[PDB]
Amino acid sequence: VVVGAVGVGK
Amino acid sequence: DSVTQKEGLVTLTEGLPVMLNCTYQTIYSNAFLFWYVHYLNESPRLLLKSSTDNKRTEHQGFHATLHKSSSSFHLQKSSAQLSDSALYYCALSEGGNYKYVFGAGTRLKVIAHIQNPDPAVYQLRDSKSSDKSVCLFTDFDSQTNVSQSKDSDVYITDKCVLDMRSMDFKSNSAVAWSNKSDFACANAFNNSIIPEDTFFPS
Amino acid sequence: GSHSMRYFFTSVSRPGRGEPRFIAVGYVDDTQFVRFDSDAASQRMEPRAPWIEQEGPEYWDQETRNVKAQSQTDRVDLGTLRGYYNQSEAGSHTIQIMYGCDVGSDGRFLRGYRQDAYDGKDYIALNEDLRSWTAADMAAQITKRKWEAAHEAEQLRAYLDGTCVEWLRRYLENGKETLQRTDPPKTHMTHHPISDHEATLRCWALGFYPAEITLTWQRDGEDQTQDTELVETRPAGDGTFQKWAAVVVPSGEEQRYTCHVQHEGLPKPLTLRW
Amino acid sequence: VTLLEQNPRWRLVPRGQAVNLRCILKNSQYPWMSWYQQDLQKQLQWLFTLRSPGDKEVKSLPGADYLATRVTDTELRLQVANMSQGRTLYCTCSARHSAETLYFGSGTRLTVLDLRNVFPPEVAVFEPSEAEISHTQKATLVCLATGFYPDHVELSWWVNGKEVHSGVCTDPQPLKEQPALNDSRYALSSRLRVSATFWQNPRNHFRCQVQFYGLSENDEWTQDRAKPVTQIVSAEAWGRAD
Amino acid sequence: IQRTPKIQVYSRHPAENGKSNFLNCYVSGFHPSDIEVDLLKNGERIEKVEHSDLSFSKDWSFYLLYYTEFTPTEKDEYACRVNHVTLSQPKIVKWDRD
Repeated sequence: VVVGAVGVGK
Repeated sequence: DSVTQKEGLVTLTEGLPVMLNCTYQTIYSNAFLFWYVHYLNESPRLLLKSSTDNKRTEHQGFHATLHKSSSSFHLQKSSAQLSDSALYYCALSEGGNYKYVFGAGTRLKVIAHIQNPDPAVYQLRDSKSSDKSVCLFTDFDSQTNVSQSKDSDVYITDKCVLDMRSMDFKSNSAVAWSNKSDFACANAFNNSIIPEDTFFPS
Repeated sequence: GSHSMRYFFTSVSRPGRGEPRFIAVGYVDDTQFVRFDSDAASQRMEPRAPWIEQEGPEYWDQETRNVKAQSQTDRVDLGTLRGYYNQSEAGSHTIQIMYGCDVGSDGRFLRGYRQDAYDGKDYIALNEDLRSWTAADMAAQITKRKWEAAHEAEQLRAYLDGTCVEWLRRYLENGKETLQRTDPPKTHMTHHPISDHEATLRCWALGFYPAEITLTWQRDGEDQTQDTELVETRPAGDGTFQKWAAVVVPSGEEQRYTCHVQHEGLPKPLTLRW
Repeated sequence: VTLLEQNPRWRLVPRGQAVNLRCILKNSQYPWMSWYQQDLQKQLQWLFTLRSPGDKEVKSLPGADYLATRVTDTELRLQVANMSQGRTLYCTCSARHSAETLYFGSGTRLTVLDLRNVFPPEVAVFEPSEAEISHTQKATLVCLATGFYPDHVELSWWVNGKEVHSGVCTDPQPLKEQPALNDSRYALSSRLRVSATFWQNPRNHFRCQVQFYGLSENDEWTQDRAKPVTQIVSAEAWGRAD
Repeated sequence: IQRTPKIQVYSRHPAENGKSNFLNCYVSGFHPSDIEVDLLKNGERIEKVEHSDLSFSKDWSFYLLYYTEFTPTEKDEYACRVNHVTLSQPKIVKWDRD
């Protein structure tokens, strides 16, 4: 399963 | 469906414990629930959150505990204060979704315990043209309910609660007026539920 | 006999032609099971191994959304590294992200890993402890700063011993019939002379699983680390793998050279020779 | 001065017209931005979430058409077209695209009306009845603001030049002067209660202020009456000993 | 900042004429990712050809497998045509029944 909450940009 | 706050509006005296009902419907494991509070003339801000079963979360004297078993996240406070009066939204993140789903809002209108009731109607004069007039119904306990006027040309407002650090004489009041020459303060507060001993000077 | 899940992410730009291409693939141990391509007609996360197909529409809904999420925080990042690196907006560029989780034989969490790259160059990687980050240059050093702020280190630690390690177990049970098998390499040798005085001994091996395998050419106890030819273990196209090694041998001495195959599905190392 | 900056803060819109809103991100590490609507029933609803520059999508709901665009990482725009129902629109950001605290902008209130019915409020201050002061040792001031449209006004009391906090009783809601029309002009009342000793000091200053939200001078007024533009309307009274 | 593909052409099962089998061409270790590969029969471009989903190794280099079903005769030649930015001209490596 893929990570649940994508976060901050770079 | 989804989030459901069954009680739309909650009315209680200051000092009574507070509880808002919130039920939810997800098919996912990813259950993150929010209470957000939105006062008038403010923006919605966060009150508290959790995703943990049976973990009490507290923040500012309010608390809720998530119970994944009963699809519930009820918001609780020990003692109602005049300052908590607001709109309350409950909302859930289904994890899969990018969006967030909010309820229909629960309005907690905390009203005052009037220690020593003393209802009266007074008449105020206009600071420019003295002829124009208003009627003030004030100093009653919060139990009595305002009525709308029966005449269309007689205007009456709802209850309004006012504070006074001056020995805490917090008290409700409501206003009535007309530009008709026949309106008098004695008959203006019509269709009302005024106490028999409602004060009425000359 | 530990198992692992890996999620491979790659983003390549196409200045002008159109929105960049996003190909994301997932691997449980050494079998591919999920797939997402920004260019395929579905626009939705897809199955590849049969044993994940049993999961319902809810799994395909979340999984499509969360991978479409990663596609987007990466279009943004393609351009953001275009800036950091002072590169022209006419050139195609490659971002590669890889992360995954390790569980032991008994299901425990072992280790988790994240490594990211730009144009095939090491960019940032997640450290040993899962509490710190390592930047490769001062450009990625700025990203390192930002992640240290929004705490991508700890909330990703949560994932690697939580959501991944569970669903890895579920993946190992919904397909234990097919992911737990250990197929042994079917071995045999071939011989083709190149000239009169010279000949080649090539040791083949087909149909093994997993791809970890070792072919070692030993001449009477001696390693031909300076004389042997080995190819990349390659996929057969069916879930098993193939690899061969060859050694240049003098014509008429094919018994002095011996071949050794050491695999998980082989009871004891086979030593095959002419 | 905050984390999200949303413009314009308010807008009167004639029916069928358009209005463009935009939101500015103030901290690049909360890049997940969204638009939500709030209808006249007080219901909250999600509208869009767009992460990358270039994202455009349209959606139609009851009363309004939407066109959204993320211009860059910090500038997001929103077009509302073909309106038939008033709204409040909110901008948001959060650190992760879901399962995080969602942070709200100040909001943009939209009202649907015909420009020719806008009227500024009339403001009048009423001095306390003497019977109250005699009987109760206190003084309740009344402010009545009457005759305005739309219902976007703000009332405040100022004592000796400073806005007051205690003793303020601003009506919860306006009153419909002509409750049978859905286009009546409105009224709002307020209260200010202070001790009898404080009112009986002719050195004390009371001013009742109504901020009105109306048109801008970039619109034109035709009918034979003053231009109902954004303005404050005030009334006042001084202390009166005995 | 650019790496060249490694090409291997082969058959899925041990090769037997008359038996339907599979032709595989595995290109690994190449950068950047856009690469053109065609499987050739007697100099002709095969039309129905599928390829695996693009992935990469731990050195950040890419790897792809293009495959097709085939019936090997003795009078048939099979080949792989690969062109990449790191490759001046299209490179062809053929299949050896070996």
